[PDB]
Amino acid sequence: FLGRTGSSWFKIFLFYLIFYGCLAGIFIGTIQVLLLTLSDFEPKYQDRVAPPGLSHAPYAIKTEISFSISNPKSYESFVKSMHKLMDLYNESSQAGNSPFEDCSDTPADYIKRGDLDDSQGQKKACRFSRMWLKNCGYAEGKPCVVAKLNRIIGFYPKPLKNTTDLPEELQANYNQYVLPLRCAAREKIGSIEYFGLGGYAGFPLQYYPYYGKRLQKKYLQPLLAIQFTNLTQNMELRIECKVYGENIDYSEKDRFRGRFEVKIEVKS
Amino acid sequence: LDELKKEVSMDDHKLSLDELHNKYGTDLTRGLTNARAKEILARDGPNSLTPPPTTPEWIKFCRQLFGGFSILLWIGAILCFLAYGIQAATEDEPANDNLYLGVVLSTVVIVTGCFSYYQEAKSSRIMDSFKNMVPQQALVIRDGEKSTINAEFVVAGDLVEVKGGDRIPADLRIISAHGCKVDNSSLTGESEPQTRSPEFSSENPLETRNIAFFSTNCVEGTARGVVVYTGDRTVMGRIATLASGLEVGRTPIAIEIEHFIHIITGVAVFLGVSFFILSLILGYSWLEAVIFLIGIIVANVPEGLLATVTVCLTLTAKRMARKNCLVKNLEAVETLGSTSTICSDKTGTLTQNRMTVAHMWFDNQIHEADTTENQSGAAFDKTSATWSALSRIAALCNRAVFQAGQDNVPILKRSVAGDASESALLKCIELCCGSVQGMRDRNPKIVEIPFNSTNKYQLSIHENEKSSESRYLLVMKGAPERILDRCSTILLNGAEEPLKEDMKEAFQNAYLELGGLGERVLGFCHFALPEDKYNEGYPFDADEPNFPTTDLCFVGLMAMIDPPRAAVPDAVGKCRSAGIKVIMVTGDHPITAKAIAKGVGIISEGNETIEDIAARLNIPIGQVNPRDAKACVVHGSDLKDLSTEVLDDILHYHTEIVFARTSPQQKLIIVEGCQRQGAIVAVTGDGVNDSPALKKADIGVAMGISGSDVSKQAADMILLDDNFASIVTGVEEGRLIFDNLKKSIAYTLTSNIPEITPFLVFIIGNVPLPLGTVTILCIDLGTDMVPAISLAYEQAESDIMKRQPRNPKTDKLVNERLISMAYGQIGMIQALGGFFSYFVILAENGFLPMDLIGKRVRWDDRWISDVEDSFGQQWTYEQRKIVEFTCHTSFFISIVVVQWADLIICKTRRNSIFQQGMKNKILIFGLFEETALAAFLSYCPGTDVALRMYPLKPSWWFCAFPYSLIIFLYDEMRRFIIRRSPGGWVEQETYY
Amino acid sequence: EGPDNDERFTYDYYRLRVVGLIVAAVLCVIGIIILLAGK
Ligand SMILES: *[C@@H]1O[C@H](CO)[C@@H](O[C@@H]2O[C@H](CO)[C@@H](O)[C@H](O)[C@H]2NC(C)=O)[C@H](O)[C@H]1NC(C)=O
Ligand SMILES: CC(C)CCC[C@@H](C)[C@H]1CC[C@H]2[C@@H]3CC=C4C[C@@H](O)CC[C@]4(C)[C@H]3CC[C@]12C
Ligand SMILES: *[C@@H]1O[C@H](CO)[C@@H](O)[C@H](O)[C@H]1NC(C)=O
Ligand SMILES: [K+]
Ligand SMILES: [K+]
Ligand SMILES: [Mg+2]
Ligand SMILES: [Tl+]
Repeated sequence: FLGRTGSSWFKIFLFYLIFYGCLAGIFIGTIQVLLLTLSDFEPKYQDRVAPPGLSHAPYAIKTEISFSISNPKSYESFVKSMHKLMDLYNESSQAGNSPFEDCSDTPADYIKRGDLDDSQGQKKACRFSRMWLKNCGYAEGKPCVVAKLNRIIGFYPKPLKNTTDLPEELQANYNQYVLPLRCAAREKIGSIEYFGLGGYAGFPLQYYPYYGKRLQKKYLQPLLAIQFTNLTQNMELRIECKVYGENIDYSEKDRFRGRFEVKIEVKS
Repeated sequence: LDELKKEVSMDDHKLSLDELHNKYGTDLTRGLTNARAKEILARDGPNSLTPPPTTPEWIKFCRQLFGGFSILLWIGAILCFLAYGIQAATEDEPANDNLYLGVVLSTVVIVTGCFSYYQEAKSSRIMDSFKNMVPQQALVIRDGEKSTINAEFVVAGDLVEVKGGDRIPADLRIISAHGCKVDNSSLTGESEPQTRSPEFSSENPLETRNIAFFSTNCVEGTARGVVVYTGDRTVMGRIATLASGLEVGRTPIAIEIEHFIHIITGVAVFLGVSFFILSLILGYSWLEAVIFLIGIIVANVPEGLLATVTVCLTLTAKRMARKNCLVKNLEAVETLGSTSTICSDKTGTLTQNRMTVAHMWFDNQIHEADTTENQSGAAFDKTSATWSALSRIAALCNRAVFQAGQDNVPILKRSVAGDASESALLKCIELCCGSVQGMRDRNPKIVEIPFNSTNKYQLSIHENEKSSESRYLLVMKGAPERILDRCSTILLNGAEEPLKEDMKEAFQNAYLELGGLGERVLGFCHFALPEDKYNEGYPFDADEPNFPTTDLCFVGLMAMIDPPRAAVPDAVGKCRSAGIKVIMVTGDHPITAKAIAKGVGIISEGNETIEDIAARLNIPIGQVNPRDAKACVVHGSDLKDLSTEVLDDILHYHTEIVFARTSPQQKLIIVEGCQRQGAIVAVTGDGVNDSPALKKADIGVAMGISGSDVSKQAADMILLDDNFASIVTGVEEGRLIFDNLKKSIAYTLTSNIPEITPFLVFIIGNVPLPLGTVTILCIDLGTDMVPAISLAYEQAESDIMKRQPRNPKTDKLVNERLISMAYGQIGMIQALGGFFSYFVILAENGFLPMDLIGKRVRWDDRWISDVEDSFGQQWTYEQRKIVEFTCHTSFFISIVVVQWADLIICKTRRNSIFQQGMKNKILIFGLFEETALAAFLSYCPGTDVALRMYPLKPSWWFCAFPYSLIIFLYDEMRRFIIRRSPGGWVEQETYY
Repeated sequence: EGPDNDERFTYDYYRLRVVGLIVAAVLCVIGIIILLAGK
């Protein structure tokens, strides 16, 4: 033929069949032992998610949400993702004492449901009403963005203490139980309005620590609705929403490390 | 074009002096007119040689920039700029990826260009050396007056004059001469002075006395002649053009390189476009379809391989430089290993090029002297009183002297003023009797008759050094038979005795044997003149026989020859044991050529020519079956009337071939004949008459000390110490580097698979990219470099000089067996070890292997800063990318770890590491430096930006260890099978 | 620890780099030693 005879062509096939078969069987074996060394409830390493990311619902083309108020299908793209998220926080999804629980309607302290063990059933998560998100189809004019803190197993988000000076200096400082979120731009051509649990501009600490998908399915993380009823129009406004805390940090590279990058433009 | 120049020349030495003048419109006495000479100048053109048109270095450099790998790397470099252009227009990408990768790849092409350019070097100044043989000026007779003119202004027809010490300015017809002798070594390779006279003495113009040639010099006397040829039209000017004009051609090693380039280029374009369409079918945007292709290019092309080859060659050439063997062309480092036929000059190559005493006949006994340079033999006789009598004649009846200031150099190597035979005798006595000058001071010469054409003897009368005599001793030497007709007694073991027919017959026997050995034989005799008949003041007349020259006492015979170099016989046998055919090709006479052939082992004992059979059986040569003769001796005059097909039959039908009295073109023809049969041929030589053959040879080797400038220009290799044993070393080195290149190539190729497979699974699996493009270049250009080079220092696995020369048609540098092992077996194991570490990194950070399938869409989505892992955690864009790049880093390090084992297995093709050992210090160096480089690239701060290399946790380093070990075991088991059964299965499938 | 389990999300990449570079250097020196056993 090309290389060899039929007899040789066969033998080279019988070899590579057994050979690659063995190699596949060995590869699988090493994957088995790897998995055997891992927990079902907690990942081996967590230093790469460490400082929590802050992500929002409006799916930004490039950290930007520009549209026209005087146009219907101009914002119907951002309403798709906005709906996708809030559709999960339905009351019909949170039914019965299992696996949900009614928690303080005001920001409270942490809740420990034991260890990362299966020695108990599904760890009961705090309910969250999308109805706590006042004012927010969504904002056809002047968007109503929804913030979110990235989930990390066993992470206890710790707010800053009012020992020294603060950006939003001491205003509504629920020091003990709220992780604040203050959006900014100089360039003050807007109108910041925050909505959340208990009416505070933060995340209620009663939703922590997260026990993971395996030990807490259907779990709901707290949301923080933000509305920009800015009196300006037809210009790119670089708005940055920042979260503050002891376990919260940022990076010049990762522009989502505990903060937002939104470029709103109501070009109408 | 040069087929005309490969033919024997035609001449006009047969014409009379007068007749020759009519042909050139010339005067025998007055010479040309100033006006007629200038007319002929403009007519024929200058008496000069024009160098052939060369290829500029520009075109030579750029021709390498387009050879398979460079072509693919160019397509990659441009395709980078393509994707970059498409980006800069569509979505403003502030990145530098495609732009920088395009710059990097273009640089890789340029630098790789320098390496191949350095390897494909051609240092040739043939025509320049020939031009150096034309004198600046010549002496001509114009308008009846002699004047010096620019030799280029010399034309056919003018009257030229030459004298001892000057170069022949052009081909001349001798019309007048006085004691003129010439050095025709340019045409023959033999430096013994040849007389020139107006008389025609041979039909063959290269042998007649009435022609003098350009490229030669007058050694003594004076001559006048008419110019018959000028410039390019001279006999050796044509040889110049032939030699300088010959197409170089591709080396065996070069052909091998291009061959695997085709193979690897083939699989590259195959998988390249095979997966380019496979991606579009899967619905991949052309934006991405090209990005994957660039990666495929980089994965398939072994970026550092061609440069490795060059370095391995260079390092092999450095070792040979250290044995006095200079390599002018890097590729010639290997040709000697692939050589199946050596065509060797005799004089100054196989031989020392110096008349040396070989045997002596005295006391009715043949004695042998030591002919070797360094005198590696033993003594023959010292005791016999006869010896001292013969020794005295050899010293006394000798007019040769050592040049001043030689006392530093060895006797046999020092320059001597005199003819070759007298120098030989001088050096013979000086060696075994001490200072000859002393013997010539103790015995003052009073009268002598120098060797005469008519007398055929030379005699001398000396004052006997003996005090009790202080009388007159007569000594003489000459033609053995002439000396015999002048002897009455023979000095036997001390005492004289009558010359009976018995001893006279033993003389003839001794004389015939020595002459049969191709040796020049001389007779020696002396006579103690009677005291009473010769007073202490008796005057001797040299002009008229004033003393007896008959009834003298015969002392002995001495024989001499230009002997082989000490190492030559043994080197010839070694070449022949390695299955190399050795042919002699010489301008010298057949009797001498044949005798040295037997001396060095070109013709082995018992082997006969058709002429030998005929003489032994006493029958006509036509009655001899030529197939009964494995040896042959072909004279150039017969070679001339043979067609190439008939030359091919001679080459095919004889194992032991001697081509004697060959011209320079004839040497070229013999070389081409050998090549025509498909053989790789080496030429060894030292003369300008070797230049065409040296050029045409696959590898020409010139002698460094004895070699002429031309020969060393025409060669690929120079033996700087004239050590012929270096050929044996060269062939051995050549074979070793050929095997080691295979090892180094397999090693380099093996790591291509773990660079290809990640890109494929990236498409077919939709997982995060396991390894990056930049990461690949860190391997092929970084870590693999020193290890790959180090394989050039591997010792032989067996006695390589015991095997036959490779068949260049069947035995390739890269074959299917190499690809099967490198791509199908070992590289495949490396790929898995890479993937394993990849799955380990991701799974330990929260992305278990199961959830990875079909996630790249969301993984690469820059706007999704919340991807969910297996444990329910959310990752931003840059966070997961850090883990991904950490995966690139550990996959990279996995390659390094699996290359550890590969380096050790590529060490040997057959033998076990437990047999070959670990005595390669460069290889071990490679292991340490490779690992140091990898660690540095991972842990050095800032490398995460420039190369996207991230720090690895200690446990990460050990992921591929079990795969590294399986490689070592697998290959060790496999080679154990090879050795345990030379049959073929494992052998014919995987044996590189 | 409980709410004070910050060490769980921390890794000393600084020490690892220092050690990694020490090792790389020493492997580089060791290599020179073995190579220079004859040049
Ligand atoms: C989650 O809540 C949303 C609230 O808008 C539900 O949307 C409803 O969709 C139905 C049918 O398309 C409409 O008739 C209603 O007007 C919507 N709102 C309400 C309050 O009922 C959505 O269907 C819910 N999703 C799930 C899975 O239950
Ligand atoms: C990533 C995976 C799926 C690709 C696997 C590719 C396999 C099938 C390839 C890789 C190397 C290949 C072999 C390389 C060498 C030879 C020897 C030659 O004389 C005949 C073909 C043969 C035997 C090839 C057959 C196919 C082969 C085994
Ligand atoms: C939000 O909606 C409420 C009614 O639910 C209305 O009273 C109020 O004006 C709205 N706020 C703004 C800022 O438009
Ligand atoms: K050559
Ligand atoms: K490679
Ligand atoms: Mg010679
Ligand atoms: Tl490569």
